[PDB]
Amino acid sequence: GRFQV
Amino acid sequence: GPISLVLRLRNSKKELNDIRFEFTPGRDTAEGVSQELISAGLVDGRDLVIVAANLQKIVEEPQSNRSVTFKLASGVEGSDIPDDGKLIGFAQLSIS
Repeated sequence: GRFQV
Repeated sequence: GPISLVLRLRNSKKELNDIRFEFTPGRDTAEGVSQELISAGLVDGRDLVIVAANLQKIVEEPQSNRSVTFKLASGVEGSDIPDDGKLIGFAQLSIS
């Protein structure tokens, strides 16, 4: 959930 | 904070990507978030120390440090010669 690539 | 950050680095296919993520001072740590990047398979485990150091740098003064570019331990000898220009064997953390 932390990261969006 | 919260601080909107971007980690820019090439994936395993050598494609440039911008990884967006938030960091909340007081709640998150540079080591913790670096470990999250690694466990997510977004950063090589060899790069824990350098990514944590540079994350700390950008988060402590997000007013000064708008961008930091740093070597990857994982890219030191890995078939392509490091090139900071080109973010080969380097990555970059920046404020969104």
